[PDB]
Amino acid sequence: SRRRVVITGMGMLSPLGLDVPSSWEGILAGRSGIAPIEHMDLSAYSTRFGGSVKGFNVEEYLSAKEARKLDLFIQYGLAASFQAVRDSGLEVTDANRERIGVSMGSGIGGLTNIENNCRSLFEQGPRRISPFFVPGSIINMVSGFLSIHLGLQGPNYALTTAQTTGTHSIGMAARNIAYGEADVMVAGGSEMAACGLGLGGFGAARALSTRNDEPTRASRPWDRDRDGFVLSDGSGALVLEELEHARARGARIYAELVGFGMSGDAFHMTAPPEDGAGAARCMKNALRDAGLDPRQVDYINAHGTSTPAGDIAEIAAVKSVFGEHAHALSMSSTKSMTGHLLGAAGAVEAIFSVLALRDQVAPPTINLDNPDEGCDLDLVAHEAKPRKIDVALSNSFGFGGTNGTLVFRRFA
Amino acid sequence: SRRRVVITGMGMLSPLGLDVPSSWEGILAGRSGIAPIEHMDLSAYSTRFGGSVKGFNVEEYLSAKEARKLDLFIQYGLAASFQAVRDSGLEVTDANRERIGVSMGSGIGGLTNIENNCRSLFEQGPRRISPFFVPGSIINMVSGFLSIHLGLQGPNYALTTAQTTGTHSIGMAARNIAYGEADVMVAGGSEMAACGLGLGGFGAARALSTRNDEPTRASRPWDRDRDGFVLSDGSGALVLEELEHARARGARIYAELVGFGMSGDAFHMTAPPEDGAGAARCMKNALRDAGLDPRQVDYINAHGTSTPAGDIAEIAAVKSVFGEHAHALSMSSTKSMTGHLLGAAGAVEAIFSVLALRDQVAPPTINLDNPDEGCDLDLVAHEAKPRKIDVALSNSFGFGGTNGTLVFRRFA
Ligand SMILES: CCOC(=O)[C@@H](F)[C@H](O)c1cc(Cl)ccn1
Repeated sequence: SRRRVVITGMGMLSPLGLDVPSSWEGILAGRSGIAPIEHMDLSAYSTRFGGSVKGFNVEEYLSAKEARKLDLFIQYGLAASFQAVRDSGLEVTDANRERIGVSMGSGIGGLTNIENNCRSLFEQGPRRISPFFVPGSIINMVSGFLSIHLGLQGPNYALTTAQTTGTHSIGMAARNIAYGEADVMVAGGSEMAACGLGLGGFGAARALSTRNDEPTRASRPWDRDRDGFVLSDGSGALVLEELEHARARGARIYAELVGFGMSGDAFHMTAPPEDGAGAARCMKNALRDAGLDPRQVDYINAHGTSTPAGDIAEIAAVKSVFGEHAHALSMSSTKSMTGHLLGAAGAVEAIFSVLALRDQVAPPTINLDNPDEGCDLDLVAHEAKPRKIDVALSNSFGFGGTNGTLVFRRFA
Repeated sequence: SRRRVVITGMGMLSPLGLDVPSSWEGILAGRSGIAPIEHMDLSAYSTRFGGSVKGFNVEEYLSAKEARKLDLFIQYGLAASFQAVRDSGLEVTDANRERIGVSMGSGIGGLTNIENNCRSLFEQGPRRISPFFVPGSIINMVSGFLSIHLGLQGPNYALTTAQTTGTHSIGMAARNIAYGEADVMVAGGSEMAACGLGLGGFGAARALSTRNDEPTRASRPWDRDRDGFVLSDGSGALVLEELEHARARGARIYAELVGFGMSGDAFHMTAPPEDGAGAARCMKNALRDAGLDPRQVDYINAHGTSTPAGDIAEIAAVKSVFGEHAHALSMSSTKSMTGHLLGAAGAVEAIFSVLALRDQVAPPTINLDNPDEGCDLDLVAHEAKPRKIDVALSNSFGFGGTNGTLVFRRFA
């Protein structure tokens, strides 16, 4: 058998806001967080915009001195993590600290830091490399610094599965609790890849929208005029908790995590298969894991990256899995508003899926002006749609054909 | 209910060999793989040596067309994975491909590629970044590329837990099989951090041995004259398989994986606690997980990094866990010979722990001329010790206070 897992705390930095309720308000109003990137000469780049975190004050979380040691992606992950633990109301003690762990991941980790230290290395040689270069850049330092700050002695690890990271981190944290390896996990992801290397890296693959004239219209999942994804920064963290542990201390429960699916496409390094066979296996695995029939799904937070092939693959996957129910569920891409937070995408979209269940509302797919061939599902074009949502799915598909699906359900 | 997990295939690149048997011959003969680094000018660096993989031929594994797109750490990870899968005798079919996954991790990933593309970006501009830069550098692409080439559609992920990566990767892959998420997993890790950024970054922390005039004597775990770790490159991969699945196909079984422990120190970003409290908590979790009396432990493959604090913490941890039995078991650091393969350390060391069981021999800790204050266990100084080994333990500790222990035993 298996223990039940609920969500008792959430935290976020996104292009829409410095916390969950501000981000969520932007989502339900169809606001874009996409803008030209500031304090950075992107003249020579084919993309000059994305989703930046605006007005982040790390000194709400850390001393100036401790913040200087950490890449922005670690600062963001720590901010989301501290918020989520505060939101949960959990009291860490000598009696429970071995039962509380962390799995905060990243797709691309410390690019800003790598970039600044390459400058020093090429210009001045190795003796100007910061002593904190390695520990201040490694992807497991959100889990590390969080565990040290809060005295957490449970399972301590970090996933890196590109654009699937946040979904896998949360799913595998849920397994830790379900199988009795922990009672509480802080799980999610963080990303800050708006450096030359991030915009340049994805730019060289021609994976990014180049709609520089209209940044807010660039992210247009399933729209016939989409031209690639929008690079965004931020973090999501959830407090996952064994149900009886949550009930005993009187925790506020947002929702239950009932299902986790993984699959590999085994198809291509960066492109999904046209028929989304991989995404379909992963969703079927997630529903089987939850003991749910495809008919019980009401809302899907799609990967919905605004790439030609990715968006169409997800429509095919959903038609395949859900058959005669495919039109009855609502599916939206909040990436239409947030852009693509890469490893943090699954973390902020799990929170948006939980909030869809709390507020009984499907967030919009903004910019869906002209649905493409075969994109005839309920994609919640333009505006939020209040509706019955008992069961919400959150999908992530990433480089290497790696797939993740989370299944959340209303808790009462 | 929880299924049993066995090792049916192993694969390796190390500073001692281009496969498992050649590496193991070097381990048993007390041979060093540490030498001045040839692939770059290190005259400006405080450390100019490490454990290089010598004479690696990627055209034994991949087309030159594919190899050119991939960081060395991915090439090393794929080579070890291919060796492991072939060694297993396993045939991938439509009947089993959904039940075979991969978890190959790395501490740092494609640093050589990142540095090279950083050079291009700063000297020439963004239009000179490779289109293959992101898919060819990011840590999950060993798992990705392996799944694409072999058609593995099971769980596809990657851990990044610094120097604990290989141990965590193997442990969590065993849990996937134990809990029924997969029947087969390819798991381990790969590292190639020997570039200016890597040697410079660890050098800036003063974490590396600076014994440039005698590199083979540099890695001297528990020796009074140790001055930090030796940086090394390579890969370890194991095929983990559910017991009845292995039995049904007539697989050769090297050993059974009976125990896995994780724990966080919650102490310091980089330093282990002097008393080894987190490592003690981790080993006790692993021994309880294996249903063992601690007196059953015959051999420990220590982390044994050759740092002042790390080495003494491990003695303290082992004395605390094993009490008087601490004096009866054998513990050695194969890092004395291989140096520190970082995220690949736990993977190659898990293989050495399994071969210690097959061959009934404790590998030596070379260079242990003058054991330090309190390092008075059987540390297998200088020469391999033939001995009874029913149960072998492999430890890893990392940045972020992240701990892993694997427990292996003979299968009859
Ligand atoms: C010192 C920590 O090193 C890392 O983890 C880097 F590889 C980093 O995360 C990264 C950056 C890029 Cl540009 C592509 C893929 N990964």
